[PDB]
Amino acid sequence: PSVFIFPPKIKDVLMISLSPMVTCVVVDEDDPDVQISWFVNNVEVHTAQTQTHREDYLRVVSALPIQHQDWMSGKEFKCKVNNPSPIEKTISKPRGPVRAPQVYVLPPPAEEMTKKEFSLTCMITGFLPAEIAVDWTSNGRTEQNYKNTATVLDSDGSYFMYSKLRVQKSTWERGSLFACSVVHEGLHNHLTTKTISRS
Amino acid sequence: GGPSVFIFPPKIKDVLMISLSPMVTCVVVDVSEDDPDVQISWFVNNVEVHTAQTQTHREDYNSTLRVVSALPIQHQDWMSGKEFKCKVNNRALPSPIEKTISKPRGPVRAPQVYVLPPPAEEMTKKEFSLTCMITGFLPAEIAVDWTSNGRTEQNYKNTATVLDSDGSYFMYSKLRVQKSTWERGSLFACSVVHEGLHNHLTTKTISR
Ligand SMILES: *[C@@H]1O[C@H](CO[C@H]2O[C@@H](C)[C@@H](O)[C@@H](O)[C@@H]2O)[C@@H](O[C@@H]2O[C@H](CO)[C@@H](O[C@@H]3O[C@H](CO[C@H]4O[C@H](CO)[C@@H](O)[C@H](O)[C@@H]4O[C@@H]4O[C@H](CO)[C@@H](O[C@@H]5O[C@H](CO)[C@H](O)[C@H](O)[C@H]5O)[C@H](O)[C@H]4NC(C)=O)[C@@H](O)[C@H](O[C@H]4O[C@H](CO)[C@@H](O)[C@H](O)[C@@H]4O)[C@@H]3O)[C@H](O)[C@H]2NC(C)=O)[C@H](O)[C@H]1NC(C)=O
Repeated sequence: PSVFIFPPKIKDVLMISLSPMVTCVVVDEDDPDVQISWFVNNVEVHTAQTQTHREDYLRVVSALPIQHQDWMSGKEFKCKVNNPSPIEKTISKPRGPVRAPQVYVLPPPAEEMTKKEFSLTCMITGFLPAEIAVDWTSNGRTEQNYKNTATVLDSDGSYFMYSKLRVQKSTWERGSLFACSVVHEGLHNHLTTKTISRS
Repeated sequence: GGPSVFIFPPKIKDVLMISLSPMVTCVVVDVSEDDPDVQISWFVNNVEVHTAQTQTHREDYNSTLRVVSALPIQHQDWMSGKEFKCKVNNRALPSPIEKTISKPRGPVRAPQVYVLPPPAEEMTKKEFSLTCMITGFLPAEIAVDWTSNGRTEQNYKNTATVLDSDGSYFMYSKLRVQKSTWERGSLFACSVVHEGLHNHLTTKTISR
């Protein structure tokens, strides 16, 4: 077989209310006896959840809940898998500079406020490292009809991205406050928002 | 461990703008110094064509040769879904390697394009960002660039395209503008080339 190790979501590690996880997905019915051991800076940990997946097209999935600060301070996380000789797989957050994002919600054209539904754009600029989470709300309630671009390497070595939220011309005209909510390690309490409305 | 072959499409800009020269390219990598003679043959809907420019390059990173064959093509032979095949011959190969490419069959839909002024809150800076917002297009291939007074600008960055919830694609391009340029009233244009657009082109301008 061959294994792939994935990082926690950056929003989960920066938000103490959330549950970050390191995930080990191992590729390759014959035998379903495969043990997955886990290590943080080479000390074995026994708290992972593993559930099995027989694929018809196997892959087993083991998720290690992690301490937020272990990821942030750069520890690695390793998964050793068993079922030849066993496969190792490591992962960590590398060290480097931090620059806070600048966040801007852009007013939409008028010709768009005409349509039954139109897009609000949030522009996020000047940040390092590139990992970032961007989502939206409406009157403080979680909103989901948005899409983010991938981050792009800008000329000064920082990153930028945009987020686009779809809105109902009816919800806008009733005075709903829309906000772009951005989570990044360079921000106060790891979060910042920008608001726009009809108003 | 012997030669391998990659085929590449024309730039979308070069097939959509009749004045430019699109090409289909076949690249052979890991050609040995001991067997440098590579014959590439080219077929358009399985009829052989003989006009490809084929040259060899020495690749110093790892002591290999690279053979690049660029077939110039008709803009409409790409747009109408003709198949372009390269066939590569070399004495290190048991039998020829063949690669085929074509413009895939699928939907067409023009992008909505808006250029947006800088954020109110960026106007305390030495430089500002203009945003070209490009929405609702199929297929995903697109070219986007900028100009100031017809000079091409180079200080812009495009995001990759993103699959939207309706199945179309969107993208943004951000241009950096010096405060003084913006203030003296220079005209900034976002130009977008897509097969959906009447005359394959739209250009949106902004200033003030
Ligand atoms: C010996 O060394 C060779 C040097 O390699 C470099 O590799 C790095 C690791 C560094 O060490 C660097 O210093 C080295 O110089 C090495 O050759 C490479 O080997 C690879 C094969 O193992 C091969 O990988 C494939 O690349 C495909 C993409 O290729 C393009 O993108 C790269 C940049 O990412 C670029 O470097 C290449 O030259 C290709 O660039 C494109 O070229 C086309 C054709 O010219 C351009 O299109 C034309 O453009 C003109 C004008 O310029 C007109 O527009 C015309 O009409 C067009 O036709 C195009 O613009 C250009 N793109 C870019 C971005 O520049 C991948 O597609 C491919 O992956 C596919 O397939 C694999 C497997 O089949 C799958 O795994 C993938 O999922 C995917 O489906 C794969 O990655 C490299 O391209 C090749 N590089 C070069 C320079 O030749 C060699 O292997 C080494 N050998 C040994 C034994 O070690």
